[PDB]
Amino acid sequence: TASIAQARKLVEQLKMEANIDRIKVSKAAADLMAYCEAHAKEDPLLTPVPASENPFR
Amino acid sequence: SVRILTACFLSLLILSTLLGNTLVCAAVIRFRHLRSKVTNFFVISLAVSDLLVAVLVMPWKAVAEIAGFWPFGSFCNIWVAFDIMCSTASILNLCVISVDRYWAISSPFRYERKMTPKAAFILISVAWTLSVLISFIPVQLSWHKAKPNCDSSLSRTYAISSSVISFYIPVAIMIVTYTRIYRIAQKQIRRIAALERAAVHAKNSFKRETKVLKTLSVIMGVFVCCWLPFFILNCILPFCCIDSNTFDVFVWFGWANSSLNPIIYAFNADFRKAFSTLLGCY
Amino acid sequence: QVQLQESGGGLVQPGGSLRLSCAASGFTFSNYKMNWVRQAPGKGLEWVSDISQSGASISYTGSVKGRFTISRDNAKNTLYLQMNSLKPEDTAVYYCARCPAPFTRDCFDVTSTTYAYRGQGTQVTVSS
Amino acid sequence: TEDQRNEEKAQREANKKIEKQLQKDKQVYRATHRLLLLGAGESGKSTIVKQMRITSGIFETKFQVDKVNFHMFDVGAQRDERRKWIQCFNDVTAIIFVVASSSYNQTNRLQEALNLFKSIWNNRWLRTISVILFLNKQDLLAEKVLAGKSKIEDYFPEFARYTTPEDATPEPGEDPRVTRAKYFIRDEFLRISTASGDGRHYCYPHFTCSVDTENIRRVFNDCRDIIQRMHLRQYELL
Amino acid sequence: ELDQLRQEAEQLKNQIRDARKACADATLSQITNNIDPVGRIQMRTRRTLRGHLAKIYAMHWGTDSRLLVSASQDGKLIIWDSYTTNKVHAIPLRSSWVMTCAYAPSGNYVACGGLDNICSIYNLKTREGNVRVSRELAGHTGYLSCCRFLDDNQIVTSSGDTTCALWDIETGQQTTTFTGHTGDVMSLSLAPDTRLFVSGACDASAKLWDVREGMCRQTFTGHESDINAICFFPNGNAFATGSDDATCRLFDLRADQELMTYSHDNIICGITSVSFSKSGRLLLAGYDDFNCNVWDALKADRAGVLAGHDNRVSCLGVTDDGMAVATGSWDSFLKIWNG
Ligand SMILES: CC(C)CCC[C@@H](C)[C@H]1CC[C@H]2[C@@H]3CC=C4C[C@@H](O)CC[C@]4(C)[C@H]3CC[C@]12C
Ligand SMILES: CC(C)CCC[C@@H](C)[C@H]1CC[C@H]2[C@@H]3CC=C4C[C@@H](O)CC[C@]4(C)[C@H]3CC[C@]12C
Ligand SMILES: CC(C)CCC[C@@H](C)[C@H]1CC[C@H]2[C@@H]3CC=C4C[C@@H](O)CC[C@]4(C)[C@H]3CC[C@]12C
Ligand SMILES: CC(C)CCC[C@@H](C)[C@H]1CC[C@H]2[C@@H]3CC=C4C[C@@H](O)CC[C@]4(C)[C@H]3CC[C@]12C
Ligand SMILES: CC(C)CCC[C@@H](C)[C@H]1CC[C@H]2[C@@H]3CC=C4C[C@@H](O)CC[C@]4(C)[C@H]3CC[C@]12C
Ligand SMILES: CC(C)CCC[C@@H](C)[C@H]1CC[C@H]2[C@@H]3CC=C4C[C@@H](O)CC[C@]4(C)[C@H]3CC[C@]12C
Ligand SMILES: Oc1cc2c(c(Cl)c1O)CCNC[C@@H]2c1ccccc1
Ligand SMILES: CCCCCCCCCCCCCCCC(=O)O
Ligand SMILES: CCCCCCCCCCCCCCCC(=O)O
Ligand SMILES: CCCCCCCCCCCCCCCC(=O)O
Ligand SMILES: CCCCCCCCCCCCCCCC(=O)O
Ligand SMILES: CCCCCCCCCCCCCCCC(=O)O
Ligand SMILES: CCCCCCCCCCCCCCCC(=O)O
Repeated sequence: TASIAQARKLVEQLKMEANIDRIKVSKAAADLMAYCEAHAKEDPLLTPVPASENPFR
Repeated sequence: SVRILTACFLSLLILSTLLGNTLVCAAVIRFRHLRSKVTNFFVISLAVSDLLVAVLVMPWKAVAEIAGFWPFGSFCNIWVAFDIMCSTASILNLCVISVDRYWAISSPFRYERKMTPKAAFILISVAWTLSVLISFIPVQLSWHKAKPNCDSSLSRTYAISSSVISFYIPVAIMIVTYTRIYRIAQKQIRRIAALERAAVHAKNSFKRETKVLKTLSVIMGVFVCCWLPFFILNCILPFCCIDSNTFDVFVWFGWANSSLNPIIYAFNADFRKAFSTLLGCY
Repeated sequence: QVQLQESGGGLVQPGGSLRLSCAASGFTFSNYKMNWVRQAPGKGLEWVSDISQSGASISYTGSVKGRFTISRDNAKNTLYLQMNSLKPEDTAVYYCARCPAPFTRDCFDVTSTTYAYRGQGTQVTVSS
Repeated sequence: TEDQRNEEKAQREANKKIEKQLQKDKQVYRATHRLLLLGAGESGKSTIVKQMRITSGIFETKFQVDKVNFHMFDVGAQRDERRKWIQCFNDVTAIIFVVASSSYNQTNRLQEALNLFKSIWNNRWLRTISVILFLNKQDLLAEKVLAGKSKIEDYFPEFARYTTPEDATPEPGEDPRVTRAKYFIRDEFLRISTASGDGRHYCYPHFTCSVDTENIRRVFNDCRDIIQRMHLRQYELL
Repeated sequence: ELDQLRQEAEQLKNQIRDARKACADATLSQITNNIDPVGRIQMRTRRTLRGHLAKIYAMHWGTDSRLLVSASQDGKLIIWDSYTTNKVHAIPLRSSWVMTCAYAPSGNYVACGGLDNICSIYNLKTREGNVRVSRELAGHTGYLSCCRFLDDNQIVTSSGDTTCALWDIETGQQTTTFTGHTGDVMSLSLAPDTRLFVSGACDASAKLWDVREGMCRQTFTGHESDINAICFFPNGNAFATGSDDATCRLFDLRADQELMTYSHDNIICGITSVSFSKSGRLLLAGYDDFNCNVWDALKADRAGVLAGHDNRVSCLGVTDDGMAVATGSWDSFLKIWNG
């Protein structure tokens, strides 16, 4: 009766996981793109640093 | 013609020796793991001694042989002492190599405990102190010169002395070393051949043992057939038989072997990687 | 989603013939070494047999060796097991399994505490 | 800029005292030889740890042979799924594998042992590691053959068509049947070890007892063989 | 009993994949087609950290981007400085086998894990001057895999028996425990807001866990093999996952399905540990074939290759200001890489 109780927990899990709001792909995409555009110039890996400003150099 | 032929041979040999010793010193300087082992210190000492041979002994004498006269004057004695020191340092570094191979294959555990890097340095320092005690005291006191061009007729006490301390003891050490290492390696090939043959039996050796014959045999053979005639000549000569040219050619062979010494003592995959990296060929 | 669906089985007779099928959905089939594993009543899992990526090398368990054919199609994406000469002493659940890593020869799929790369399995019963 | 260079001073002194302690522990950690002990639950590897001596996940045994320090790591209260933590033990010196033999028993454990040895052997990171083999319960194999029926020949049809090897030498007072069984198991595990054919690591087979003292010396001998073969490989002799 | 349950479970999972397919209006790489490519990006080994004896399993940066903890298999946990290559503390562990290390945001503690299922926390106040074990947590049965600090009061840990708990250090007990996995949980990646985290098990299912509620919200089943490491996006609205099928995956919490898949034919080796950059445009991947591949998170193209390691890239770390990237391999050489 253990396996069927893990079945019934799986069932209750999938019932709580089905019943969630889902945002469309493309607006999420656009938000991602927006956040990568906004903070692009503050990235030392994407934008190279002058060696005097660089603490490692 | 013939003099240009001889200059091409000698130039090529010198280039080869300098390239090989350069590449092994470059490789060890630019690689830490090729320094992390206690073993590789001794092939560093053998590349240093071979680069001292390529830099100090062989160009000078190549000039002398191609011109036919010795123009440099008093530099003869210093040249002699530096080629006793560089040759004896090469042969002592190869007997350090053989005693390292026998102490690592004979006792696997006690070689971790005993071979600290400090013992490596005390071996290399009694090698180079035996080479400078064989060379820069006698030549400069000139005990070899006064037997009764740079043709210094060696006295018999110095020729017998320095020839047996440079050749005959280190190659008896190497023959007892490599014969014991073929006792070990043959017992291991018999055990692997037994387990192999039992697997073959279940399903229903020679190659590896002849790789051990080809390895031990070309290691022993090159070094001993390229230094053996010049120390036969060297010990016979004072008590006598031989033309000067023939002695010249055999001395060239004796020096020639130091070009083959990095190729032979650097067959490791790590050195092949580090030479593709350094060289940039691959 | 890695998912495995076994097919065929049931109450059979000794000496008969039976096919098992495994539909392998949710991954690339050619990359993975795949295997069949069976489970006796009140006993543990035991490794029936195995098949590599290309399908060249095939081994079995000795006690049933020479009695079962393991065909994987790469194109049809199915794994068929061919039984014949059924023995009553071998009545078991049967399970199709996959080894977890691609392009490798090792497998660690003997664990019975909820191994998650196996199918639900099919009951196969021999009644004499 | 005085306080700054004094802080640099302090970091330099602490870095010196740390790199001293590091070099001393480097000495003591190159002294140490590491032995992973793997065996099934049917096999008496608790009996072999009791021999080796005379709630936590890993149990650790320290013993010294000829002033050479050994640590044997016994997997304990762990999960049956063993692949994700088997990556850790590539750095050890050698892996001791202990397998029972019962031929009188819910399921076939011999096949499971063979499969586990195969998975150890063909594993990518476990290629450079040697495996050392103990075939436990030999006395029980002897006592159980005389039961009117043989389990192994049922489980293995190859064992009907099998003959004792002539190079191997059985111990006196032993049944030629029981020694056929012993050698045929030993042949199974060596066919699995010879199948791969890498040549980097080998499989050292041993026939042991329930109560035996000699085991520590056999593990010392196989250690000396593993580091000799490693040096033979290392200078490209073999 | 069991069969009607498993059929209802299958109809629910059909409902969920109807949801997922309704949601999939387009793909992200079609969206990113009018986007400036990053191009070849070169990074060099500014520093090499040395003096490790055994292989370096896991490492974790500090919040001031100054001190890193490195965890090794010789029993030595070394607090490093990245600027002057100084070992500002060196800590000797009880058990020699280590699988994780965490460094606290205030820097007061370091936590260490291993195969002996005990999470050991070390205080760094050092009023006597000797580092000592501040506490030992023992409540897990499986091996401890990756453990991560929320703050100095609460540490979250990932066992090997498919369980993840939330430890309080003061009580020394388990505040909440959850067992929703079927396969072995490898590593967890906390949020910057620390309200959620994501865990990667070995059943190819990434889970999104509420710390305060104590149950999962979302389940992701897009992989084909064992999920080795997981990393959150800097906004906390997406995560990336690395697996053993040589494919990195990017996942969305709101779309509840995978956005992008990162896969190259020439490399079939596994993917150890993945860390984003600060801006999120570079995904950085520690492969098993001795290098780090610098993916473009929006264009799925290899910028650049950190082939400076001799052995496999065991774990990969990125500072909070994005200044440098530290990779620990199994050759005992920790590289600090800078663009
Ligand atoms: C590439 C190298 C090996 C080519 C070497 C060519 C040498 C060996 C050949 C080419 C020219 C040849 C010379 C040509 C002419 C004469 C004159 C004759 O009355 C005596 C032999 C002698 C002196 C030859 C000796 C051998 C010789 C020097
Ligand atoms: C002819 C023989 C007897 C001469 C022997 C000279 C010996 C005793 C001397 C000369 C050079 C010295 C070495 C010089 C340098 C070092 C490096 C140091 O970090 C450890 C000591 C060590 C390794 C010394 C050990 C003793 C030493 C080897
Ligand atoms: C191991 C090596 C260095 C030992 C060398 C020993 C040398 C230095 C010693 C031993 C015998 C000594 C000689 C003995 C006798 C004489 C006669 C005297 O009227 C002049 C000095 C002279 C010629 C000595 C010079 C130095 C000498 C040659
Ligand atoms: C660079 C080193 C290793 C080798 C060269 C060292 C030279 C410069 C040193 C070392 C040995 C020294 C010689 C030692 C002994 C004598 C005998 C004395 O009556 C005259 C000086 C003389 C001849 C010395 C001259 C300088 C000398 C040759
Ligand atoms: C370096 C050590 C180990 C060995 C040294 C050997 C020396 C001492 C021995 C061996 C051979 C001996 C030589 C043999 C023959 C002669 C010819 C004789 O008319 C003068 C003495 C002389 C020249 C001997 C001098 C001493 C000698 C050179
Ligand atoms: C002696 C020095 C100067 C030159 C060395 C030449 C080498 C290349 C020669 C000399 C000895 C030869 C070996 C002698 C014996 C055997 C055993 C035979 O079943 C296989 C070939 C093999 C292994 C030979 C291979 C080539 C060999 C190793
Ligand atoms: O006695 C020796 C002489 C020589 C060497 C060595 Cl090792 C000796 O032992 C080194 C090899 N180069 C020749 C040298 C030499 C010097 C003067 C005259 C002739 C030869
Ligand atoms: C590879 C570098 C070697 C350098 C060797 C330098 C040797 C110097 C020798 C000086 C001798 C000078 C004798 C001059 C006598 C005269 O004036 O006629
Ligand atoms: C006591 C010294 C005698 C004279 C020494 C002459 C020069 C010897 C050179 C030895 C080179 C050894 C380099 C070792 C460097 C390393 O640790 O890897
Ligand atoms: C290891 C190096 C050994 C070197 C041995 C050199 C031996 C030469 C000895 C010279 C003896 C000179 C005797 C002179 C006697 C006299 O003054 O009449
Ligand atoms: C390692 C080998 C050493 C060999 C040393 C040989 C030393 C011989 C010295 C002979 C000196 C003879 C002095 C005679 C003095 C006299 O005429 O009274
Ligand atoms: C590898 C050989 C080592 C031994 C070398 C010995 C050299 C002997 C050379 C003999 C040459 C004979 C020529 C005689 C000419 C004549 O009759 O005048
Ligand atoms: C690979 C080794 C090659 C060695 C080449 C050595 C060359 C020696 C040549 C000797 C020829 C002597 C001819 C003299 C004729 C004459 O007496 O006029």
